[PDB]
Amino acid sequence: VVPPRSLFDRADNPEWLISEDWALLQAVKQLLELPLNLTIVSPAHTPNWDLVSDVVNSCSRIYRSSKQCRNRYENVIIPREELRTSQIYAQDENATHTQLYTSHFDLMKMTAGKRPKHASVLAESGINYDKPLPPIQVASLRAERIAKEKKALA
Amino acid sequence: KEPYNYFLLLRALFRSIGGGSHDLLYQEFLPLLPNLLQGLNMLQSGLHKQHMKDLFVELCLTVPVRLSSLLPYLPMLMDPLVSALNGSQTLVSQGLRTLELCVDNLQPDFLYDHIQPVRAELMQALWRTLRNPADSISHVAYRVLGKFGGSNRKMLKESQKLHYVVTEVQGPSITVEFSDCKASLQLPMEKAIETALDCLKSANTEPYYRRQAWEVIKCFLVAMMSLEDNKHALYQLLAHPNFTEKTIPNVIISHRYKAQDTPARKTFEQALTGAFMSAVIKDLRPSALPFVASLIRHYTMVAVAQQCGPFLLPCYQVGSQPSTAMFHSEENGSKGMDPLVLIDAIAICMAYEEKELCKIGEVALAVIFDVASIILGSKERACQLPLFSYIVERLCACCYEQAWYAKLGGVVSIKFLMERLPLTWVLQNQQTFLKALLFVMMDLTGEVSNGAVAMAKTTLEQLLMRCATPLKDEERAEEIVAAQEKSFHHVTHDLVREV
Amino acid sequence: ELTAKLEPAFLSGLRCAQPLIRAKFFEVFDNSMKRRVYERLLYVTCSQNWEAMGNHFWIKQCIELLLAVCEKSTPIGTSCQGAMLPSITNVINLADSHDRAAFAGNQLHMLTNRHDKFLDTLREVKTGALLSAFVQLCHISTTLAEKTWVQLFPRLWKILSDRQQHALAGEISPFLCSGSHQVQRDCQPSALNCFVEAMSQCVPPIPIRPCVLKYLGKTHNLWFRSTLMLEHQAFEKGLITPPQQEILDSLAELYSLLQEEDMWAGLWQKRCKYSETATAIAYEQHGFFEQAQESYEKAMDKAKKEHERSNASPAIFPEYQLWEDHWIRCSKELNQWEALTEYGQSKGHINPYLVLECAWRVSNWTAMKEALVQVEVSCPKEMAWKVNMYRGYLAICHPEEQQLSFIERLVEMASSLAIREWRRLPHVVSHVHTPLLQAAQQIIELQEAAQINAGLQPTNLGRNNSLHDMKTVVKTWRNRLPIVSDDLSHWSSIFMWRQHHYQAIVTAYENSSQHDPSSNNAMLGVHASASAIIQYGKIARKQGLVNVALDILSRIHTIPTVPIVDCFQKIRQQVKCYLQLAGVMGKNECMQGLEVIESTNLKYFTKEMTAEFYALKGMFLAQINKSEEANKAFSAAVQMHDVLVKAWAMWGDYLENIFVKERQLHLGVSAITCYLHACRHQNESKSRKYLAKVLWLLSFDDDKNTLADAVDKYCIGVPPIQWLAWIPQLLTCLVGSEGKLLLNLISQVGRVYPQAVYFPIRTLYLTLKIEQRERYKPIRATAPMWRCSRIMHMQRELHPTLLSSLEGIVDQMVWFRENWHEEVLRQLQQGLAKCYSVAFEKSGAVSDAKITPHTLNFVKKLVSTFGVSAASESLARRAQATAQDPVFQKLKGQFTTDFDFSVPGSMKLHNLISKLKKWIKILEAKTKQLPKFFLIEEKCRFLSNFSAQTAEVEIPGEFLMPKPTHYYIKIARFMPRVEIVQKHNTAARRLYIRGHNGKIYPYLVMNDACLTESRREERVLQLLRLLNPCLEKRKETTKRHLFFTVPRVVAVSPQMRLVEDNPSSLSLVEIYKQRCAKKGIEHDNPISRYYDRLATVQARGTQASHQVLRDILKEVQSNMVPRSMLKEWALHTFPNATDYWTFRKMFTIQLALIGFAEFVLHLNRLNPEMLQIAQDTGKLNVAYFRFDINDATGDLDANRPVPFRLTPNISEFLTTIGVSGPLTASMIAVARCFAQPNFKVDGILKTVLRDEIIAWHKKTQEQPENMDSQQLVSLVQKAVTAIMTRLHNLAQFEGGESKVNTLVAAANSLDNLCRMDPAWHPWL
Ligand SMILES: O=P(O)(O)O[C@H]1[C@@H](OP(=O)(O)O)[C@@H](OP(=O)(O)O)[C@@H](OP(=O)(O)O)[C@@H](OP(=O)(O)O)[C@@H]1OP(=O)(O)O
Repeated sequence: VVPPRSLFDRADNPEWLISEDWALLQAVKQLLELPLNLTIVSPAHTPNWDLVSDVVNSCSRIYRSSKQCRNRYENVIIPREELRTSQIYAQDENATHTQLYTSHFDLMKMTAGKRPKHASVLAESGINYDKPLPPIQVASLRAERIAKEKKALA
Repeated sequence: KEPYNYFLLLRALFRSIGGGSHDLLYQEFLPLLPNLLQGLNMLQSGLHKQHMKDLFVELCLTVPVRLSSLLPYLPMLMDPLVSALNGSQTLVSQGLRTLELCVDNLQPDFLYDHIQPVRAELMQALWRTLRNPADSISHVAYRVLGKFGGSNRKMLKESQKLHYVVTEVQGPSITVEFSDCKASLQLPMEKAIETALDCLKSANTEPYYRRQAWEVIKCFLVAMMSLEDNKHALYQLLAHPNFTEKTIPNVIISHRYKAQDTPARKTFEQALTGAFMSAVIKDLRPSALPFVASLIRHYTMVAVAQQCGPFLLPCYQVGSQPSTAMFHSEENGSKGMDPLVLIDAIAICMAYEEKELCKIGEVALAVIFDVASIILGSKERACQLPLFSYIVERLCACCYEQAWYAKLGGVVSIKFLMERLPLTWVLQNQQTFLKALLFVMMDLTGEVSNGAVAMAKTTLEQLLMRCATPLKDEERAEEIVAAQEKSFHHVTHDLVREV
Repeated sequence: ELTAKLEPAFLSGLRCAQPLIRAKFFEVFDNSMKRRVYERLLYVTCSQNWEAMGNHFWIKQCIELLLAVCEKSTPIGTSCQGAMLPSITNVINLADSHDRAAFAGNQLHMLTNRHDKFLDTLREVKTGALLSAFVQLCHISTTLAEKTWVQLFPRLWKILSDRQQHALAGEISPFLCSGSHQVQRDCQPSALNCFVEAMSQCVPPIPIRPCVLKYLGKTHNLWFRSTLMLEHQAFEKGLITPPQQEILDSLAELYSLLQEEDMWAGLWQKRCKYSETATAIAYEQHGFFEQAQESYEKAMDKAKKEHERSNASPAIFPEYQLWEDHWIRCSKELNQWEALTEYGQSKGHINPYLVLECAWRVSNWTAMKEALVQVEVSCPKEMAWKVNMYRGYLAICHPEEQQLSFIERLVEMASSLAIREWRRLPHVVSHVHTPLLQAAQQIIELQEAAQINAGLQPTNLGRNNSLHDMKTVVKTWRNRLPIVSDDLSHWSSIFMWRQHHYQAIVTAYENSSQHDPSSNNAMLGVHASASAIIQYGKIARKQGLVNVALDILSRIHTIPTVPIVDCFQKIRQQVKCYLQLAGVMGKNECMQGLEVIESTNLKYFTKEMTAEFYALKGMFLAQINKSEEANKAFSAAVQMHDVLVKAWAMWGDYLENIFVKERQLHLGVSAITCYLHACRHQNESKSRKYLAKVLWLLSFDDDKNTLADAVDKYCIGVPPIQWLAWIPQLLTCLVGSEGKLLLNLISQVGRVYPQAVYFPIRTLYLTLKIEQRERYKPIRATAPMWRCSRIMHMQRELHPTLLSSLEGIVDQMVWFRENWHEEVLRQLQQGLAKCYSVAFEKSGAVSDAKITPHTLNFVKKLVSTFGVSAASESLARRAQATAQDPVFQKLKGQFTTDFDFSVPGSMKLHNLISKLKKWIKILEAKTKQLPKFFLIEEKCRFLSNFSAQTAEVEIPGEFLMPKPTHYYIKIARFMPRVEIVQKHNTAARRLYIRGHNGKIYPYLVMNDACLTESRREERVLQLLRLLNPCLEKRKETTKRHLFFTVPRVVAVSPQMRLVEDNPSSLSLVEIYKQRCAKKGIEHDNPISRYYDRLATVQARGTQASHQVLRDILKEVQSNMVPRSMLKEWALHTFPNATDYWTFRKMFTIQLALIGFAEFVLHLNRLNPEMLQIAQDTGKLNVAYFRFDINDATGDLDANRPVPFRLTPNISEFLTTIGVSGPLTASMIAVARCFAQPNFKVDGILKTVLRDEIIAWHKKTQEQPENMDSQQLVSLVQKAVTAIMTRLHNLAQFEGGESKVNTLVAAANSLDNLCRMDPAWHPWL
């Protein structure tokens, strides 16, 4: 497929794991469809490092910013591809990332491992605790008190 | 007739006392506060023009009294608050100011209790307000939401409404041919016609885009009609003796039997309304008005040929009851768009907010009547068409419509029909007009009517005088006398019950 | 090079607001490429860099560029020939050949000439004019441009060739990935949003990588479109291969970003490889954060043990990331912030974001500064507002770097960033918006804290304005709280920030101590801190984190001195914590609570505090089964403070528990006294559960009406608002022997709430009159009739204008009655349903089954009566006038001819079914010709005249549940048009009532031939209304937005009731019938196929096996009813992805609640005609559920093959993720909520099923004598025990597994579906 001609055609604090570098390279190659040197093939397909940062952060051990992803690609992967990242990824056999998760599980396990006088006030009120009043009598006392309060108010 | 100045007078009075130091006026104003707020709430709840509603909302929110006095009347203020949040930028700012005052000064439980009726609409307005392009408005909304705390995200019992498509059939569309692909596509016009009608309705539109909207509407209207009529075949059809000798079928057309409008019919009605609006717009009138008149003639001729003459459709034939076949519908429908959609557009124009559109409706009705009179041979034969029964029902329906301007359009339609059409026809339909005018008078009781009630009263007096005026000795035919006696009986029966 | 450098200027020319410039620039642009669709699509996808357009919606230029290829000189036209206005002369073409062959003035000739000139002018109109004007309108309107591109791109795609389509898709894939679109990010809409929406419609589909879809969804406001596309791709791939892995990864990330916890949980439960992951997810999903944390730790231990054997594949790494992320989240919810700050500072594995979230809460401000620096170098864009807010935190609270001047600008920046994030979220507000809605409060509290700390400066300290501002902000914070659905982490944020400022106040006013010599300011700070701690502990307890709550409350003892109010609240919360723990542990926690109460030094506490303490002690002793000491404690509590509602309520509960067993009536009287004294207040929501107990206790009354005497004596002082919800139960008691003593109560309620009582009493009185007329087929009125008449007479005396208005309204409702066509159609449909029920009863013997005597009598009544105060007389006169119609006579005659049961072969059930179907079709044809609306003026003069000046009449149903305030909606108008609609398989009139607020309320006027069934339906509706408040009060239910949708139903007469309509509502059978009508097949065909297959198998002298039923269902699904009917309907009805998502989610949760109610409350089966679907919201309501009481024994059965409707079309629409995640989780949450002991759902069930059992006794077994008290009590207890058994079975959640999963599997299982009634539609 050849794009049609237009009027404008001129006639890092945590270390990067091999899985992160591999995701970065594969995002740039597959999604952006850009070459190693990011030379523009189609004018509309300008590099999008936000998408690459999103792809890398799907499996990264820490948030990688778009600027960090661009800097890493240009300063490591281009010189490395010019052992290749694919060869290092194949030889690692996921050992480093497995050991990372083992270490995290160990830290989480470490954190998990590191984990009478009452009658006096009734007698002052006038309540014989040992001779309960049934609810009918208490309701009658409430009614009498309310009636006396109403009479006092009147 | 013109109540706008009374509300401007209230706004000026409120802005005067709003200086705060006028405590004596605050004290004097407090007894007015219950009835005033009730009346203003009823007004803002109604259907009005946009400036009138903005004024009502502002008056509701800017009553010149301290918030502590508003406490018993706070429920009246909630619906104007929601309206303000959904209004213009100044109204949104005023509503946000009032809401922030209420949040800052009142206890959260009391305020939450009073918001609860509006609360679904209030919270949806607040959420929408976050998307307002004005940074001040959105920031104030975010601050108010934060001040509400957890109350902003509490479950709404009245959930957010979803836009659902009820119709399976595709709307009307234009055919575009791509010769390079050797294929044709259909380009859909419903949204285009809606946008064109919105452009012609708005006063802010540039004349260039008004012209573009008129062109879209005209081209759509031309595409959706057959154009296969031939001069000689048309004259041969319309000169048939059945159109001037045979009795017009006594068939009634009523929208009571119309199902919900198809997308095609709705798009037709919108396009015809846009055509009338172009006919009234001064920059578009020189081209739109002749086109609109001739299109009305076309639709009237289609209706006349279908409704009577040698080849009347089976649903118009003698002894046929009103049915759905008279209208374009999804299930039974008419064969093609029915010509009655013109009457719906005329009714829309008559009921429109801007009353200047009423004139083009009267012109359209006059054109229909003249064409029918020419084809059928007489005015009396013309008014016997079922199309005129549809005209009576569709125009009187506007009187039942809630808005005062729709009612007034109905009154104006009744006045025009009673003035132009023959007396026998006016006597046959006098009771319908009487009921419509009485409903206009009843329904606007206690509301702001911009002269609609007075116009209805004048229209009723003129109708009664015309129908009651005793016939001269030369005019005393048996049919007209019998019709007048029956109409007078029915009208006096209705009037005596109203006593 | 100049033309390359001036590209932004050229693109400015294309988007210029001046049309002449834009036209010239487009003319240059149009000629720059060939006039071919494929080349121009390739141009817009590959050659044009759209970045220089800026924020312009450059889709407008795409529309303009592609439409230019269309032919312009072709005459305008359409394919929509059915929508075109026909020619004038088209009547000739429609006529027959004879009339056309027979067919073969000056003004008219002039008219036709001018019209020919006009039509000639129109024939010259070309497509190009419309195309150009269309393009201009697309320039002016962005909505039109977006709609046109979404409609147009699929059509252009269809006319491409396969090679062109493949090339264009391969070029489109990197186009969406292009960086140029990043400028669109904050556009509304994004041009790329519209482009992606257009692509999704393309057939054949354009493949897009899942990660690209997720990025577009989160970046360009494509959230739900991307989610639905990923769901579709997942279902296409069968939900593993790396492509399936990345699809599920992207879908899970989208669910997590959308805060769709249930969808994400279901996806991972299916996906997970470790059972510990599924167990932890199930635990965490329902708030069991401690168990979820333990499960994640066990999973991590298993994974580590497996790592020593072999390395881990990259397929399992998302599961490990899930474990880490959710373990951190669980630690956040369990208030373990110190450990999280330590965990985030671990060497080699530092997590600066976690430290930044955690360090400030434990006053580790050095770690906060370090984490802020690390985050600021490299932060996600969505987290920017939180970074600004934490910078403000450091600026206020850091011991050395205090800078209060920065807070205003930091708050403004945080608010701006939060608003920016808000605009990138979906327009429909959902769970995704909750973090920003919490951020709003967080930011304003940051600003208020800045004000407080400005007040504490040495210059301002002690000044009156500073003290006033401090007090105001403290009070505002006190009242402004989060909600129970909020995660405990957000409560922690709010309270710990406030705690920092309260401690600042305390330190400032303790160190100075010059002003305020009484330390009132320091005491104000200490009291605020203690109150915040107690509130935090209380919220932790309410969410089930009882150990966390006890740990939080223990920090009060750290404070040197605390006010006695806060100490009382702390002890009270500890006691409630131990009560909650004892609910599952038992004796030991009660002993611990008793020890806490005993250690309390009462002498400082007030009388009310002592009374509350003794009430708590009584509760504990009641649970210990120390009845005597519990009674002592309750007596002392009530004597201490005789107004303490809780003391009365708990003493009543204890006495009722003793009364139920021992049954001495004096205990019943004591319990009723306690309950009634607890209700003596206006807070109706609290008292509702006590009056239910009072009403239930009246079932134990003796012949002397002792309990009713106690109710009559003590009920004085109980406001009538308490009784509004109970009014049906009050009328049920009124009809009984106890109505003599309860007449005063109902009379008072009617005096205060006349409209609430009037319609139920009117309906009951007329029902009693009908029953009396049936019994003596004038008659002296019975005692219940006399009591009803007394109540109505008292209401007419006190409220004559109101009751005259209500009677006028009801008298008008007679005109709403249906015409005879509709009545006969309704009766035919009802008889057909009954015939289907009998046919399934007689399924054993198809082709031999005969009609029952009931159906025989029904058809005899139909043929005998073929459909056919002044208002009633005029209606009867109109009815008689209709009989004159000869067509009606002919239809009656031929109807009687077809339904003559003397002819041979007519008594067979299936012949009757066929005849019913034929006549239903005939009357449906005749019904469609009827008018669809009528005007109220035509007959309803009172309704037309009615206004607010007539009476203050509330809109119907306002008193079904007492509204918390007096904001009742009053009736201002009846809208002049009443519509006629087909709903509930009956012809119903829709009345529109305009309210004083101006809103239009639709109501359906309904005619019911059966009184008892309507009463039972209203009974179930009342139960649902009573249950709804419980869902509002628990987490897990509030966060899932769970609520029963109960439309207002008000009975105005035995035969007529007013229902609250949603005009946008369809029933599932209506959707199915619409699909069949579009397909052209009859909707009853599957039932006919089922019975034909059964007859065919039975004719071979054998019964149909389970395999035969399975084969029948499979045949129906393959041929007649595909699984995708409801899904395709939803896809057509909601083309917007957000609308589809919201509808589907609401449908899922509402169906979860409906199925739960159907199973637990033994209701009748949910037929698809009963299930009303609200298109505008997705809310579901059932019309109408009834209790499935066995007529022979009166106990609940509901032992159907499926527990609820989870039929394959519903399952397909919900999707497997929607069934597993949100449906199951919602059912579990509802079950756990209703099983909470504090709600006392059993009492409400008892008081509703008491009315149900009384109705059953009247219907089957029978001042009429009451039924036996023992029989009534036993039947009600058995039914409530069955309901509570099912409830507790679903509520049990031990081990992370629930019986709800098995219940859902049984509902979906085809083995159970094939055993159901075909009229149930086990295929729909
Ligand atoms: O969480 P619970 O222990 O069940 O009790 C709470 C709440 O208690 P707290 O404020 O201590 O958490 C209140 O109980 P009281 O303070 O009245 O004893 C009361 O809310 P009010 O403050 O409005 O009274 C409400 O009970 P109700 O539903 O009867 O209002 C509610 O209990 P629920 O959890 O059942 O809602």
